Amino acid sequence: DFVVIKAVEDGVNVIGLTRGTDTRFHHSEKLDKGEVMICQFTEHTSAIKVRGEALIQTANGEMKSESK
Amino acid sequence: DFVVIKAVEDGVNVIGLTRGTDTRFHHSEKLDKGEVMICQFTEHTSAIKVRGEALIQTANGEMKSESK
Amino acid sequence: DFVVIKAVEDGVNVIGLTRGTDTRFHHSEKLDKGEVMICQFTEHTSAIKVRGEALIQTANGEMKSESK
Amino acid sequence: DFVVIKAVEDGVNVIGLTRGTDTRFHHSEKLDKGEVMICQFTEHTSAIKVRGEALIQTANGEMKSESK
Amino acid sequence: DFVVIKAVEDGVNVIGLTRGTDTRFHHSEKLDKGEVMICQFTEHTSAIKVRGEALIQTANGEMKSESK
Amino acid sequence: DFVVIKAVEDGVNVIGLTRGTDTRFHHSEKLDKGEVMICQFTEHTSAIKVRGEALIQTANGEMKSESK
Amino acid sequence: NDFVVIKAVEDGVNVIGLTRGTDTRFHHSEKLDKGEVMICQFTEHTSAIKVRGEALIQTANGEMKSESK
Amino acid sequence: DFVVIKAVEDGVNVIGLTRGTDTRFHHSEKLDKGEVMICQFTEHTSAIKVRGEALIQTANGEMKSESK
Amino acid sequence: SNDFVVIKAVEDGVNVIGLTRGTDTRFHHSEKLDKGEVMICQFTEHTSAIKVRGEALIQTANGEMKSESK
Amino acid sequence: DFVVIKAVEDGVNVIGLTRGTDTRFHHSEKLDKGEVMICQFTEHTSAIKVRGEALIQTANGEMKSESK
Amino acid sequence: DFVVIKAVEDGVNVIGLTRGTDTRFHHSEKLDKGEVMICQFTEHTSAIKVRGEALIQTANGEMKSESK
Ligand SMILES: N[C@@H](Cc1c[nH]c2ccccc12)C(=O)O
Ligand SMILES: N[C@@H](Cc1c[nH]c2ccccc12)C(=O)O
Ligand SMILES: N[C@@H](Cc1c[nH]c2ccccc12)C(=O)O
Ligand SMILES: N[C@@H](Cc1c[nH]c2ccccc12)C(=O)O
Ligand SMILES: N[C@@H](Cc1c[nH]c2ccccc12)C(=O)O
Ligand SMILES: N[C@@H](Cc1c[nH]c2ccccc12)C(=O)O
Ligand SMILES: N[C@@H](Cc1c[nH]c2ccccc12)C(=O)O
Ligand SMILES: N[C@@H](Cc1c[nH]c2ccccc12)C(=O)O
Ligand SMILES: N[C@@H](Cc1c[nH]c2ccccc12)C(=O)O
Ligand SMILES: N[C@@H](Cc1c[nH]c2ccccc12)C(=O)O
Ligand SMILES: N[C@@H](Cc1c[nH]c2ccccc12)C(=O)O
Repeated sequence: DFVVIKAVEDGVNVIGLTRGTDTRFHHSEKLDKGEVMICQFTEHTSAIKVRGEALIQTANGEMKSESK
Repeated sequence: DFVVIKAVEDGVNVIGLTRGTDTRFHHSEKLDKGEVMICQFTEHTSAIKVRGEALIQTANGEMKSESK
Repeated sequence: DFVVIKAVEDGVNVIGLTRGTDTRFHHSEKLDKGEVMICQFTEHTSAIKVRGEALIQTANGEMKSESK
Repeated sequence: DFVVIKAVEDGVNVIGLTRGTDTRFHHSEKLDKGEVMICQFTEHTSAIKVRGEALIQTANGEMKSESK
Repeated sequence: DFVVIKAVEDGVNVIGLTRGTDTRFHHSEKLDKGEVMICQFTEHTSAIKVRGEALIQTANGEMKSESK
Repeated sequence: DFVVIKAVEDGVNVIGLTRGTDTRFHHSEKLDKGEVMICQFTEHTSAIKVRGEALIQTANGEMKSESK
Repeated sequence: NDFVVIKAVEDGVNVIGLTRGTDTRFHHSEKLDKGEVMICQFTEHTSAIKVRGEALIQTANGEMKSESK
Repeated sequence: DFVVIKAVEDGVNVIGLTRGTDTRFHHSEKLDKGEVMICQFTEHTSAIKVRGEALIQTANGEMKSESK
Repeated sequence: SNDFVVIKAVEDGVNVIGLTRGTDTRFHHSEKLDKGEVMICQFTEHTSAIKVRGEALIQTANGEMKSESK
Repeated sequence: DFVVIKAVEDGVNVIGLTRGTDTRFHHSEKLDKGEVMICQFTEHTSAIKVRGEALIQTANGEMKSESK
Repeated sequence: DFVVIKAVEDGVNVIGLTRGTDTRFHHSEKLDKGEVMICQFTEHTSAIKVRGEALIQTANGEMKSESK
């Protein structure tokens, strides 16, 4: 399973959270206005956090996030 | 199987429950207004609880969380 | 294979019965009004009982549970 | 797979029958009005029986069991 | 795969036939009016026979067994 | 995969043919009017023949046979 | 392993099975009389099926008919 | 996967092609008007060719072949 | 579930070419199809790419396609 | 999965990129007006580049490339 | 799983982020206007980033990227 993320505005952050007993930030990808990121769930990433104004697509539909 | 969760307002709390014989929360991710989280059921998480005002998506359809 | 449970009122319990020759209650997750709980069937949970008023989602459609 | 059972009246019984060369009632889960039970077919259970007024959801469709 | 059976009238027989070289009924399960039986194909049951007035659901459609 | 067979009148025979090098009948299941049979293909049965007036359902739809 | 449904609309329908392997040849012909229905699988021994006679045929790939001769 | 081939006329040829480094026909099944042939791809058959006026069916839909 | 291709030759002179799987890529066989003949073939341990020349009707799980000659 | 590429003009090139740590072209297949190439992702090809004017069909829909 | 990317502007940038504990780009493939790149997630690429104006296709539908 993967998630699609389009940055509608500057400052969007695609954060990865560690898989396992411990849960913490292990990476944050900065997406500029109009950039798109397609990312999977991996051995290392069992959860993903999105901040900023962005369009999101998953196998389970579409979603929106806003800044501030 | 993954769950998508949108924080409609501040105070949304995404909680993970341990897999196996015992059942406790091992993690709580708090989302601010607009932040989106996408998490899987995993080796360590077999049940998930959503607290606060949130939009929720699973393979089984959409659902809304209510705070208080 | 998961079940989604939104509690329509306070005092809602999501009970888990054990897998194996024996069938007994091993845990009860209390849900306050508006709280949503997504949970799986597991090596330890092979059946689930929902007591109280709530909205239920499975791959096999939707169901509602009434309080006493 | 799994079967969803919603007791529409008090005294709805959900019996588990043993898998294997022997066929026996190995457990009886009593359901009262409103309560909902989602249960699987397992190593130990290959056939399920339902007595009482209840709503039933499987993959093959919906079904109803009468009381008396 | 599983078969959903609901007895329309009393004394319905759900007959399991043996998997393997030979073919005899290893079991007969009586369902009373309004009761519902859900049973799988198993290591021991490769054929099932319904005798009496009952409603039948499988993945391949719906069918009715008749009294006399 | 399995076959569903309803006897439209007395004298319906569900015949199983041996899987493997040989091809002979190893069992005939006599179905009376109104009865329903649900059989799989198996390590012992790789071909099934129906004789008499019956309604049949498979994952490929429905089909009827006529007697005499 | 997909199967084939066959109903004989008339008398003298043959359901032939051809051997699986490097050699291809008939190993069995099942006679179906009018109205009879046969449902057969593809097996270790049978990789090809031949239908002779007027019959109705059902596979995962749709419906088909056959005529005598 | 399997092919379904119906001869619309006499002179229909169902040709089997060899799996492996080499590619040549190892069998030619001759079909007369009205006859139907269903055949799989196999350890020995990784391609099939149809000659003659025939009606063909595959998972990718239908197709007619013309003789000459 | 090992995918396959369906190819019907609209006119004569149709070639169904098979390219090799592995480090290298070359034609290891060309099947000539003539007007009206149909060919269904799989990708395999030896065939991972297929090139079609001439005028034909093509069918795959991803839809339909036509090819022209010249 | 696999890709269908239909050359709409002369000078169509279908390029395969290497799978593994290193990413580089390992082949380029020319296509002339009218020709159709059908190709798989493989052990050696994990990325595919299409240059020129062509029609493209994937499991994720159609797409048209242009030349110049 | 694979991603389809058509460039609507010269110098489009398709970036592959490394699979594993560390997340950095191991490759940047350029696409000029009209060119199409079809690529997979691999043992080495667990996340993809698109920079520049382009059409993007995935199993989860369509998405556009904008440059600047
Ligand atoms: N190196 C990361 C790449 C990754 C995938 N999904 C992500 C989500 C957020 C941040 C990084 C990622 C991994 O393989 O796990
Ligand atoms: N470390 C947790 C991360 C996690 C995934 N899904 C979750 C849901 C809620 C809380 C934490 C999580 C895990 O891999 O299991
Ligand atoms: N620790 C429990 C968590 C659980 C999953 N599903 C449930 C249903 C009810 C109660 C608890 C649960 C388990 O892994 O099985
Ligand atoms: N311990 C039983 C619980 C069970 C599952 N499904 C059931 C249906 C009816 C009664 C009991 C059950 C089991 O794992 O098999
Ligand atoms: N012990 C039997 C119980 C059973 C399952 N499905 C059935 C259908 C009919 C009769 C009995 C059964 C079995 O596991 O096979
Ligand atoms: N003993 C038989 C039972 C059976 C299954 N399907 C059938 C069809 C016809 C006759 C018998 C059967 C078997 O396991 O193979
Ligand atoms: N003994 C045969 C039964 C069979 C299956 N499919 C058939 C088609 C035609 C004739 C016989 C059959 C076999 O296993 O192969
Ligand atoms: N022995 C051949 C029979 C066969 C199957 N499919 C075919 C298609 C064409 C010709 C022959 C065949 C094989 O298994 O491969
Ligand atoms: N012997 C070839 C047969 C083949 C299958 N598909 C093809 C496409 C083109 C040419 C030959 C073929 C192979 O197994 O690979
Ligand atoms: N030898 C190459 C053939 C190939 C398959 N798909 C392709 C796409 C483009 C170029 C070449 C190819 C391979 O096995 O991988
Ligand atoms: N060698 C790379 C090729 C690749 C696949 N998908 C990509 C996406 C972007 C950049 C490169 C790639 C790999 O297999 O992973």
